Amino acid sequence: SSNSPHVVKTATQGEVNVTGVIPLTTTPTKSHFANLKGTETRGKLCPKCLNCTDLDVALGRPKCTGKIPSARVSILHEVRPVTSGCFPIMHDRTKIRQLPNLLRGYEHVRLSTHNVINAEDAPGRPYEIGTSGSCPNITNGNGFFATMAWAVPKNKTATNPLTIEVPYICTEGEDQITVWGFHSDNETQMAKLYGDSKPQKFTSSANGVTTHYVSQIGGFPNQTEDGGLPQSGRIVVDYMVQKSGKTGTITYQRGILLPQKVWCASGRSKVIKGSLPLIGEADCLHEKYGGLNKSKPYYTGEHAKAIGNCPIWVKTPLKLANGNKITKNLNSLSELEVKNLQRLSGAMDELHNEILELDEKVDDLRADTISSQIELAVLLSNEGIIN
Amino acid sequence: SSNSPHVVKTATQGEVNVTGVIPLTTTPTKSHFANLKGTETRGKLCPKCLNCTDLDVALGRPKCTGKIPSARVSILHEVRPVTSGCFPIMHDRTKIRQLPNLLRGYEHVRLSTHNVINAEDAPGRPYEIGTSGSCPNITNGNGFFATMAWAVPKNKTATNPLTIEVPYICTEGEDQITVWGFHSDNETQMAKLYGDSKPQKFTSSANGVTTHYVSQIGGFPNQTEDGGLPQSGRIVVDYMVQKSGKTGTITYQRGILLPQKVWCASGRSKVIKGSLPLIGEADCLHEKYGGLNKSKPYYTGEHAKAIGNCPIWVKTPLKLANGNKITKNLNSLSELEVKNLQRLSGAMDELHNEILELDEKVDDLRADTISSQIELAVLLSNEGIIN
Amino acid sequence: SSNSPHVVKTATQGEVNVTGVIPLTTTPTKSHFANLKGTETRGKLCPKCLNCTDLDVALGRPKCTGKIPSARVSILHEVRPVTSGCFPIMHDRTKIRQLPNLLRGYEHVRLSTHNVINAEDAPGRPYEIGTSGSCPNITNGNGFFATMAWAVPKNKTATNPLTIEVPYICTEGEDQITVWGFHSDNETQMAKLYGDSKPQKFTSSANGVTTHYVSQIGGFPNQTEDGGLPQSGRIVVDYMVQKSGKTGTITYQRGILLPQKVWCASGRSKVIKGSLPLIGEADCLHEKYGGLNKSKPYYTGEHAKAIGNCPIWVKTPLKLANGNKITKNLNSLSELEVKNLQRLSGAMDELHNEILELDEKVDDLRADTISSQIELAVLLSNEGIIN
Amino acid sequence: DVQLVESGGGLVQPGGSLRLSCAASGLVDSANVAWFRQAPGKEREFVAAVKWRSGSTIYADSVEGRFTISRDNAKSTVYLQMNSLRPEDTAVYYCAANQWYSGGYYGEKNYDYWGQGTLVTVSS
Amino acid sequence: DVQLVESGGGLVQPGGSLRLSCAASGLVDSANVAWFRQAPGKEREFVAAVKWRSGSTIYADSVEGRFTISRDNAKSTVYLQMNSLRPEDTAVYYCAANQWYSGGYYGEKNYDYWGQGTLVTVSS
Amino acid sequence: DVQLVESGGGLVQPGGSLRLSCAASGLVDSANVAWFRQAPGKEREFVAAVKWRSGSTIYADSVEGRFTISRDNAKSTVYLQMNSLRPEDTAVYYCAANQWYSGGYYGEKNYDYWGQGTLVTVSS
Ligand SMILES: *[C@@H]1O[C@H](CO)[C@@H](O)[C@H](O)[C@H]1NC(C)=O
Ligand SMILES: *[C@@H]1O[C@H](CO)[C@@H](O)[C@H](O)[C@H]1NC(C)=O
Ligand SMILES: *[C@@H]1O[C@H](CO)[C@@H](O)[C@H](O)[C@H]1NC(C)=O
Ligand SMILES: *[C@@H]1O[C@H](CO)[C@@H](O)[C@H](O)[C@H]1NC(C)=O
Ligand SMILES: *[C@@H]1O[C@H](CO)[C@@H](O)[C@H](O)[C@H]1NC(C)=O
Ligand SMILES: *[C@@H]1O[C@H](CO)[C@@H](O)[C@H](O)[C@H]1NC(C)=O
Repeated sequence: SSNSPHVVKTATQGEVNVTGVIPLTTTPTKSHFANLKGTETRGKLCPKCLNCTDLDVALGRPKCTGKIPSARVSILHEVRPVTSGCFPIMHDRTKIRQLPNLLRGYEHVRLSTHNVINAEDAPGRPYEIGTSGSCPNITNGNGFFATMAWAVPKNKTATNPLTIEVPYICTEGEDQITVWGFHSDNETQMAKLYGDSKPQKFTSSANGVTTHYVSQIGGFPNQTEDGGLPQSGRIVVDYMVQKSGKTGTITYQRGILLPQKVWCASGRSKVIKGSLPLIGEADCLHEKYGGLNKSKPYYTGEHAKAIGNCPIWVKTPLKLANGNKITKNLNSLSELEVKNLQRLSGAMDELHNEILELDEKVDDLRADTISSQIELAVLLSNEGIIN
Repeated sequence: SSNSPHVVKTATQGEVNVTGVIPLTTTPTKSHFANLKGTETRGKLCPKCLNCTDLDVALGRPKCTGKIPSARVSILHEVRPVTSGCFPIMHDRTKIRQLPNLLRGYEHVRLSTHNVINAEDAPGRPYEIGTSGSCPNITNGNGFFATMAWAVPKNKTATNPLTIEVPYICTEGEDQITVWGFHSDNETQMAKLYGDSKPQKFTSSANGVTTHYVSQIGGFPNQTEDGGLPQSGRIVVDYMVQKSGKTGTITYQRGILLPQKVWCASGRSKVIKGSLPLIGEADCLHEKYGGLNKSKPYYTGEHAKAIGNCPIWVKTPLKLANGNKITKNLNSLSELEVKNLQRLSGAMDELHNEILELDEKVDDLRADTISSQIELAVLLSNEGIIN
Repeated sequence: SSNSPHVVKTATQGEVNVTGVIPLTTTPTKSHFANLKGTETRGKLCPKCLNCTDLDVALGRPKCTGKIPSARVSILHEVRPVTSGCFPIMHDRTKIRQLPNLLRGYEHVRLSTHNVINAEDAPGRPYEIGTSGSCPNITNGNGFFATMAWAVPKNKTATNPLTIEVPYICTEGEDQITVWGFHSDNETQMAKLYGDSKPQKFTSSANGVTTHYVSQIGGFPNQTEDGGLPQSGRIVVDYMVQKSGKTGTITYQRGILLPQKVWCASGRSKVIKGSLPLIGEADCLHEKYGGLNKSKPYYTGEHAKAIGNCPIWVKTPLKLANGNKITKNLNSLSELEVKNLQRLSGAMDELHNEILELDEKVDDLRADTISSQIELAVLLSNEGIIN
Repeated sequence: DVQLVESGGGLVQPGGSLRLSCAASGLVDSANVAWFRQAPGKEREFVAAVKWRSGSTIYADSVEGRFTISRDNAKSTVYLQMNSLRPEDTAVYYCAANQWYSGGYYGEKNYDYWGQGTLVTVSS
Repeated sequence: DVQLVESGGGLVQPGGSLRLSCAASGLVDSANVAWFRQAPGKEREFVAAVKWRSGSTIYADSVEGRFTISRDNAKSTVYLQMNSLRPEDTAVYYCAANQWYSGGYYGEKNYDYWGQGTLVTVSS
Repeated sequence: DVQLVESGGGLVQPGGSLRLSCAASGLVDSANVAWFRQAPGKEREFVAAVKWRSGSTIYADSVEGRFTISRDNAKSTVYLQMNSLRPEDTAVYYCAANQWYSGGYYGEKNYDYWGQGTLVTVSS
């Protein structure tokens, strides 16, 4: 209206002086992450599994197997998760580190109760299931991962590649993840255990996705992320996902860790990355601003992914003209509704980089589009208020 | 205007009562799929090929080779297509089931008239082209697929891996798809046919995409989707696509099905998934509502992909104020133009899951954006009508 | 206003006659490409490297190694780049042709000063680093690529597959690209050089990405894109990208070109494809219209990717009503702000086709959305002007 | 988690009236609640929906000017008032809710929390 | 499939008038029809376009106030009226159409059905 | 490349005034220039931004009413005028710029060219 230190933009008349404004934007502050109000938020994979990480649960560590509660919203904290100690593993030679983050994307996750393969009847038999006391079970003694069976032949000879088929062994509509691997040691020890001293070749096919691996015999890297025990050998661990009703095929040679108890999961869980522990309660979970409580319809700052009762990002501080018409369209602007953005829940940081880059490009473009729409709406509203 | 049981929304004044409205939305009902009006719609791959499926045509079945008519709009009916019966195939060990759906995305599809490789001059010669009476040709007798040549060596010895190059053998600008595979049987039969009883290793490279395969000798899964004949062995079949002017490389051992007649195709065909048979005529093809005839500019319901003279999805039942200005605003809203959304036509369901998930995410985001724009337009229009 | 040969569209009243318009659209004309004003634009990879192409620089040709200046905006000219002559290479059997375009997307690119692997201490030693006078160094004599070491064993025997680990050998936060390959010749020459006449198998793993290769012995394709010297054999060349702090693994046999000086790069460079040479200066770089100088806010024509002070695409010829109110909202339409679109800079044309198709799809959808928003804004503006 | 329980079903002559009820505990200020129905031999179809915060109503064409939906956050219950029932309305009704706004107000994938169901029969 | 045939070409002095014609059979209520031209040694350029249903006209900048486009669905033909021709208009004109709306109105990729061609020559 | 140099820092009592300066050479008609500040032990925070062409000003909430930004393309310098300083404003200020509009006005990733920095201390 008349002269005043408050200015508001209009779609047609541009800048104009008004005798009071109602701010609609606020810049938040980075804060810790809190439990989402009204939804059970997944932090640690198994909260009641003590002294175990997500990779320990995913690989089935002997002393921390337990039920994984279902969750609709989940938090990603470790981009490169680590183990808390069992038989040493070459983590970087495969894609195994992303398995906990893959299971994090499924709402319902459970471990099978029956073995999908009878390890004593697999080709290359007779087998004896060896074990090592690197990671022990409930009673102090030798153990191994619950999702594998270290098969050591009773007859010590070299073999040609052998084939085994992994069937679908749980309810339809649940994608099944099969975890397998192979074990290698130095020359004399492999000559004593398997009867041959040459590298062995492994491969696996599932849904048209094929991988190939060759073992190493000799100098090994120093043990890392394991319960400190002097051991001369170490294992390579991989996983393959099978969809509904689809079987898998594995070709192998001496030193195979045959799968025993597979993970198969269903549903979809909203995944956003953050940090632990979850402290308190928050209306919205912002990927860069931590746990935020919604107080105003819009916010200004660094745009990022969010889950929950969140405000909508804008690029400039918007103001609504002031001084029942003002209240009539104040709720209308506050009642705008936009769908939220999350990770793809199936695109891994290590494996799928171009897809994630395209995803962030789409996120930025949508942010700009909705910001422009909101600015146009605010100009229309306050232009109507002024007139 | 005055008091009335009809209410309309406005961008500025909010809810307002008017004496009559013009509905702009309608909820369709699920119906069968109909031929698209004005465009030749592709259903079956070869409609005049009787007693044959899409995979039978793609693999080149002896008794139903025929011309594939060109089409701009195509229908996908089998997510996991099956064969109607020839020599048994290990369907799930490769990506072969998606070949008909890959050919479905090309407007012009044809089979070559000359062999891209002279099978009798390939490395490992002398060869004799073996054949089996599992699927016969026009006159009852032994035959085989038109896109392969089962090369059985005349000299029965084991061989080291051999290399052959697949040249570009059709018009430039047409992507060429090469179909190849290998054959395996049990121990004594392979010792009698090929001279060796060890698994054979195969690989192929094209455009930097490489696959590796190892054959199986011994227990085979039960025959499925074949013309019932007792066969002790079965084959694995794969395909590789070469772009314009690019050759391919194949490494192989005993038991190779060398390519003979490749598919090369050009153009782009709009692919939407549905069900057969096509009954009648429809203005628009909705992926979930079947064949729909456009009657109103907008519709409310489950948003999905559509091809043709289709209405635009909205989330709420919009209404237009009533009671020549009204007529002018009705045509303007009815003449809005939005381009339609289809499948990627190159992303396979079995192989590319993250890309399809990102595609559906983009689909939903565009649906929300367009719905918001349409709602804003309707509020502006009826606000102008009231004033 | 009154009767006049100029018409303008309105959001509510539709068509109306006005006594004069201000055009806001113009159709450009294809022109050559010019240097971007205010930004150093990257054309050739090493402009001061004479008689060498981008693939010559990337592989480290002996006589044109040099510093690569940093650039924020880059130009892609060769979809399938070629070499200017050194030892013959089987270009199409791997993904090597896209390495210059991959390095093109990084703002800062430099070559390491120390060897990441001591070639004389690698497994299979003792080695002697052989060389050929196909591409010579600064003083006329035998040389080889700066990023490889052709290792010829001093003891001539066949070997089982051997393993070597490639460490991270530069500053953190810089992705490291390791270039390696293998060499093959005919039967007698390979028997004289390496002691065996059987094909050798190679594989490599990095970040979960694995490739497999088998060499060829015998008939070779004719030499192409090499300095004409009769050579009976040729080499296959590949590369792997390692992220921050991640090592790589290589398995190999006789005839390995071990990596010496890797490229590791950081930053992001805007990449748009075009043609050389860059002539003159231009405000905006259009992917189809060449170097364009911005004169009006909007343009009509074939929409494509652009970098710089560019106008915004619209589908129809917009006009602004005429005859301070007109000037007040003329700048408001001229001050609309939209983010640009570029290539993914990580998606290769040869390797990643579905992602590029989705990128073009989302680009088209954004173009349509922004055009619709601009048209709505123009209708609102000129409707306000008329009233 | 939230709890959804439906009550008020029964048999009514065609031409009368009926009211349904649904008690929800644990809803937040951004939740949405909807009613469904499934005729025998058919799939569930959208009937109505209201917003837990502002109370905006979305009613399907088949049942409009006759049905109505409302909520009372003081009693934490949502009602469905039925007028002029016809024998084509006989079905099994359901109460559905979600925590925050989803892709659309129609369909079953948009809503996450589902109620057990009540039986409504219309006959003369 | 639809059929596009062009007629009405010939030689005309610079400063006169000319009218082209194009008969299309099989068009639907959502189709678009456009005119093109290709000077010798150059590529095709957009000239005009009209909506088959509503009749909205899009004219390229070079031809405005001088060319005009219109359709008559009763006769199933589309016309192109030319006024004040200049010697730079000598080219081969084409008739193009597509079934539904596409990315844009300019270019050859948006239009799918292509007519055979007509020769127009301007000289004194 | 462009050059950014900051001058005008020093020590001022709480309640006074101060003006900063930043000379930029090589900016184009579409560039953006912004001011930052970094308190000891914290990260840089947005302070203000202005358009090189039109002169539209964006101010963060902590600095509004008190700070102001302006540019003079004739002298190729951008100023930052400070009023009513308080001891919480003591930090190291920076001058940042980019050539064309990026995703947002807030943050360090949007701006590309960085000034060396100046020291401002407020004490009694
Ligand atoms: C624990 O490991 C020991 C090792 O020998 C074994 O004897 C015992 O049966 C195991 N118990 C359980 C419950 O796994
Ligand atoms: C191999 O591993 C065994 C395991 O204890 C170790 O004793 C031996 O020293 C290692 N090296 C050799 C050369 O055997
Ligand atoms: C059909 O198969 C028989 C099998 O021996 C062969 O002799 C004959 O030539 C084949 N005919 C055609 C037309 O392929
Ligand atoms: C292998 O296949 C042949 C083919 O008929 C069959 O006769 C034989 O029984 C099979 N098994 C063995 C062990 O030879
Ligand atoms: C150039 O190559 C010759 C070949 O024998 C070698 O002796 C010389 O040291 C090389 N010089 C440089 C600078 O690389
Ligand atoms: C193999 O390469 C050598 C290299 O000069 C050549 O002399 C010879 O003719 C080639 N062929 C054979 C069969 O050795």
